[PDB]
Amino acid sequence: ASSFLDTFEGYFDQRKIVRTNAKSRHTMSMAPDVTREEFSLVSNFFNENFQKRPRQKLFEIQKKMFPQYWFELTQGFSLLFYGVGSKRNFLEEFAIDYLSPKIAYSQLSIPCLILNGYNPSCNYRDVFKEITDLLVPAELTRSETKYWGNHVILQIQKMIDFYKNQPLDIKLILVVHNLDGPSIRKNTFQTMLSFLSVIRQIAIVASTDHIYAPLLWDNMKAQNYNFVFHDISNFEPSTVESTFQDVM
Amino acid sequence: LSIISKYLLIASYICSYLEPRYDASIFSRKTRIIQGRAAYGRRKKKEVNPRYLQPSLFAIERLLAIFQAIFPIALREESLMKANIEVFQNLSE
Amino acid sequence: ADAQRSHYTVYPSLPHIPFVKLLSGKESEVNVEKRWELYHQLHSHFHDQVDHIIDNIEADLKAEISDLLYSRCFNTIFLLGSDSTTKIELKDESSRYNVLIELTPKESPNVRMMLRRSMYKLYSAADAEENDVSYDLSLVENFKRLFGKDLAMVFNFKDVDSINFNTLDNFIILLKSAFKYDHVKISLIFNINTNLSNIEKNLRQSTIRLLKRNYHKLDVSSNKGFKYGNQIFQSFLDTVDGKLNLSDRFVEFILSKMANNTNHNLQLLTKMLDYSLMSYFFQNAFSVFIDPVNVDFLNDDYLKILSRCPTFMFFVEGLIKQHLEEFFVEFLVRENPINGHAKFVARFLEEELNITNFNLIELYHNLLIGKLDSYLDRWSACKEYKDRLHFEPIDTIFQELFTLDNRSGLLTQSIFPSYKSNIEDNLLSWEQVLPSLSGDLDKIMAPVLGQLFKLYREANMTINIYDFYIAFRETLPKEEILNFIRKDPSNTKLLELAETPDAFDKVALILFMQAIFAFENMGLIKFQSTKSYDLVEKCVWRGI
Amino acid sequence: SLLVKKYCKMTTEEIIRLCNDFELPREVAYKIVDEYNINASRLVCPWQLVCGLVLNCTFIVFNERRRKDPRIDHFIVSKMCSLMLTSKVDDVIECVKLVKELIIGEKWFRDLQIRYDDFDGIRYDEIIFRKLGSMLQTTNILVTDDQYNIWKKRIEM
Repeated sequence: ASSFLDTFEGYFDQRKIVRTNAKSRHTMSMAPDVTREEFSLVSNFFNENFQKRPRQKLFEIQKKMFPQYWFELTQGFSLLFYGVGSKRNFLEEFAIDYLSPKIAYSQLSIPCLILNGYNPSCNYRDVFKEITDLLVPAELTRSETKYWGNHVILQIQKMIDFYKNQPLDIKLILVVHNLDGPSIRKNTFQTMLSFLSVIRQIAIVASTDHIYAPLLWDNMKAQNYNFVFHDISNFEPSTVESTFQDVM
Repeated sequence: LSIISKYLLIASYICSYLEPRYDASIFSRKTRIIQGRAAYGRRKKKEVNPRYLQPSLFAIERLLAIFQAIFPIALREESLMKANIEVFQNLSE
Repeated sequence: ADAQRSHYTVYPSLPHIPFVKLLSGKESEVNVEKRWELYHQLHSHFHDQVDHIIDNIEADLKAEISDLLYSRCFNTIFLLGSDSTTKIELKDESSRYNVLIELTPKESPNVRMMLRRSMYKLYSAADAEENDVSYDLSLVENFKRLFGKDLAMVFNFKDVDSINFNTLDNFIILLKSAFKYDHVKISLIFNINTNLSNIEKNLRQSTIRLLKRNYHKLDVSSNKGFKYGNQIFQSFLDTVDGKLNLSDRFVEFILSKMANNTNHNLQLLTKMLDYSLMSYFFQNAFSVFIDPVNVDFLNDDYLKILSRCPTFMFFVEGLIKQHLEEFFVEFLVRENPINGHAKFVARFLEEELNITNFNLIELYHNLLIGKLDSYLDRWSACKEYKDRLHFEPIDTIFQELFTLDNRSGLLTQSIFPSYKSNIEDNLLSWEQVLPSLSGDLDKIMAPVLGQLFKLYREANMTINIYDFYIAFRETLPKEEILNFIRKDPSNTKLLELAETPDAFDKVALILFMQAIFAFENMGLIKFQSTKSYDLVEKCVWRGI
Repeated sequence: SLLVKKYCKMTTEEIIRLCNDFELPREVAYKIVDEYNINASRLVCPWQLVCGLVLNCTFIVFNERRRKDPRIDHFIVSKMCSLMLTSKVDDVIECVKLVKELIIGEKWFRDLQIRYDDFDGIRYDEIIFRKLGSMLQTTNILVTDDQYNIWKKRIEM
């Protein structure tokens, strides 16, 4: 159908013009009709049975990467995990079962705030309210509020200057499932987490799914994030993240 | 600016002031295995002078394709330019 | 279910270093603890000098900003290449109050908000040092009547390239109205990140003529003359002097990745050096041998893996052409004076020849290969001092056991990955990800995303979704799928759906649609409609 | 040169006897023949396609002795230019790089890479640690253990 497949030759080659005599006007009316229950049943059968063993072997292979992840987190690098397939079980098992009690033992657990980026109901004001319920920072003075400023960003900027002069002990484990999700990708929300990622006392563990996600960050945001990138491809079913996208 | 940012800006001007149909005539320089005919280019020279008008809108993938078409350059060297995270960081900048 | 919620806090239960045991699990725990302590004593030694360099560059930038600022018109200062992070502190001029007003494009939606924020800041500062007023330019008019002293306002515009230039222009002519008051001095600071030709074409010509009467350019950045950078690199070299070697490929990768970042290249350099030091103290069991205290427990595995060395093999081939543990200890006392040679060449360039615009990283690269003369030929001033400034790079046996190198592709996988290309090569190949060891189905049937990405790649730019479903359906064996779906007899609805004659047309369709919405979530495909779902077009091509 | 002439027509005997010059098994040569027969009527220079297919098959089939000895990589490509009437070497490299993207996503090529454990030159146990960002991966600084053993045997002989 085309002479080139990849690179820019393939991109320009596959953008030809197709005549209306080969329009291929087939539709989804000519499809076997399905509803929620049988689709869910047979889908979960293939997710729990088809290629479960080599996925588990790959998961046990990437369990050995966890001390390197902890060593990267204690040096001030934020963790970003990418790859085809879901990464929710990886981040929940790494942060809660492994990273939190071993960080707690190495500084003699550490709370884990978990953010669901696949949910469009995620909001930076409520998340920062939970952050201030955990870290209990010093409240902003009248002169620091300025003139109709964003109180969240100003209070994080106060916390950055406060936490420069603290002992470098990790007080909080922040997990961001799907950093590139729909409500969560916005510039205010990314500014808030980059400013939180400046603080050495918060460990940032995040995942991503969109292939254009490095476009989200400029030089200032990438400097504040300070990412170490890790390719974890596992072909997980993405059972939970699909619940906010009606597949029917 | 960096070399990546300057070539991304140059590719952006190319994407904004050329038509997408004529891209296969200017940048295509690859040997063909499967039989196929390259684009002929524009048939007649128009007199609009498109740099006097407002720029047109383009997509990300056309920008990256033209960017690696115009970027400066045995079996493992990978001559062309990949769209890694620093190209996207420069574009965000 | 907390997974169906936005944000939830959990507290893990509890019933200590991340360094692992090397030498295939044969390394002792004392070597692991020593390697941890040696990594921290090098890491802190490097970052203390980094902290002193960052404090010095901030203090010098404050000093030159104050020198330009204090030496019936504005006093204009264009800080070129400024990332708007400087704290501009003002001296307490006697009998006059100096007020700093900072303005963000988010704080500047229009001229009225700019004036109201500026006048609130002015009144707050004046009351904080020395009845309320209207937040308006009449406060500038009556400032001496209300506070006794006169006024000096310094406006710092954060991120001028992102501001609306009409709003900034109208604010400049609005501030021009304060020149008729005898007790007012106004200075403007523009933090420009592109260049001055972008900002002179967005302002009006009367504004340019207004700003021309008293203006100073100041090109202050991180790439300005390479000074700050070379100091960080020299601090890293002084950290690793006498113990570690830098490879030429590592230095050229530093130069290549630091070429692609202009505004924030310094902390990128610190990041790459940090990850290299982390990699060396995580990988190599000989990291404990960089100090002479820990040479007392070299075992058989150490002697086994130091015998697989190209330099040692060349050395013993030379000895057998001409003509073990103590001899290996003997290669630790040597100096490797290339770092002292580089700092001596840098000092000779700096305070003899008055040459400051040199890159010490690229100088170290040319010293590592041995092309220092071609690098020094450019200045046309070292023609007669080139022979004394040149020294041959010495070759030392077992250098590659103490070496920051870049041969495996680790440092370009963790810090600068080919993210999109990594996704594409994972989706297209897929046997490089999953292990080849539903016992029959995994050897004949592909995963649905990898099987779909092949027909994604070999189709055209616009894809009809039903023919794409048919091409997906022809790649699946229906008999083995129906045999695998009948493997579990404990699910009644699966068995009553499998014996229905259109079961495969249900199964392949729903696996196809879950892969299609997975592709839509990753951003590979899009729909060329809002109400219809009949045609897709692809946005991702491999290799770009 | 054979890489320049166009619109050639070939027999199956020529393909299967050119496959036996580089010591390939029968099923790999049959898959080379079938990959030629699929793209028979939609082809410009068949000599490039056959040359690059037998190349990309014989790096995979002979990967372990290429790990044993590097100059065999300079031996197979030297045998090819002595048969394709081509003076320079870079045309053959551009040819194999051009034909590589045509068979990369296919089932038989994936099964060949699985069965002979090529995976672009390295085992699965190495590539799964190189893509994970494992710093404990085997860097290309020290020689292998088998190379050290055969070098010590060469010294002792």
